Amino acid sequence: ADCGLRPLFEKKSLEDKTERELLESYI
Amino acid sequence: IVEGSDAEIGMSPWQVMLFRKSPQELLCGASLISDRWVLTAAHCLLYPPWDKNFTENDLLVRIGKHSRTRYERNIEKISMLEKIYIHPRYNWRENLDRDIALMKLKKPVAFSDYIHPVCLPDRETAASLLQAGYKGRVTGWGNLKEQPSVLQVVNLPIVERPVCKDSTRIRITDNMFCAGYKPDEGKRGDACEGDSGGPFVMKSPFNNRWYQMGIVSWGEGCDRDGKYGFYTHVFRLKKWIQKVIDQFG
Amino acid sequence: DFEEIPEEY
Ligand SMILES: CC(=O)N[C@H](CC1CCCCC1)C(=O)N1CCC[C@H]1C(=O)NCc1cccc(Cl)c1
Ligand code: NA
Ligand code: NA
Repeated sequence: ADCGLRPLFEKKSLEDKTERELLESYI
Repeated sequence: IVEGSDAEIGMSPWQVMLFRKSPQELLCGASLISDRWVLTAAHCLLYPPWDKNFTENDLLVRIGKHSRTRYERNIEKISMLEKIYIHPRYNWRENLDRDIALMKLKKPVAFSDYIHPVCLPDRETAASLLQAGYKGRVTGWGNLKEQPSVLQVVNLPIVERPVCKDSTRIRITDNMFCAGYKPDEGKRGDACEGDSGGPFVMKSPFNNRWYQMGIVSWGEGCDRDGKYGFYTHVFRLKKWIQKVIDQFG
Repeated sequence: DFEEIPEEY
């Protein structure tokens, strides 16, 4: 519902230091 | 976690620590999937070859944590178990098939910056993301090789099923997948003892939410070349998850 | 190795 959205990251539009590595693999 | 790094604060707010009451100690990892339900591996609670059988009262759940040893006043929350459910066809005898268990909490935990549930996949997210080469993230407070000061994190790519099979003598099922780098790849890393029961998560590029696709289940050694970690395939057992939560509210 | 938890829990 509200699941999977982290208060200190997605809910603030901040990215953690290595999540882009995951994105870049979704090829 | 082997060859991982220090988590950032709030980077995994669904992470749960399974803690032994007496003597007080880390038992396993786990994950928060709503305000009263925790997801983990069946073998963390029931594994007769090690004379492992825990009951509700042997245990507590610690949520919101970051430090392994410290009691994080004003940050962590600790919860008591109302009822453990283990998959009726969990195969501890041969290969840990269907290695999954739910834990219902006595009282709801309160959400916070450090406490928040992860999502469980629908068939379309599963189909889109469970592909060889796609990376997921595993987190936990287990050994650094074959114990950390704080939660550790490592990103690892899902491995083609023929390579999973060929890496082991164990009989692999459709209720499992494996993840990790090949020797040929340079990069390494893996789950290890004490990481069991923790989440393998992926961030959907479709809606930007984190989904739990796997549960840390087994491996031979930790971070050995040519071997891979094995994960319970959460989407494949969701009917049972749903079922359990429905009836037991 | 574990800071002991409050007696409460
Ligand atoms: C090789 C070995 O003995 N180790 C076993 C593999 C095996 C256990 C018997 C059933 C089929 C799987 C194992 O990994 N176990 C035996 C029960 C606990 C679990 C574990 O250590 N999990 C931790 C772990 C370590 C490395 C990678 C992952 Cl994904 C998880
Ligand atoms: Na094989
Ligand atoms: Na390996």
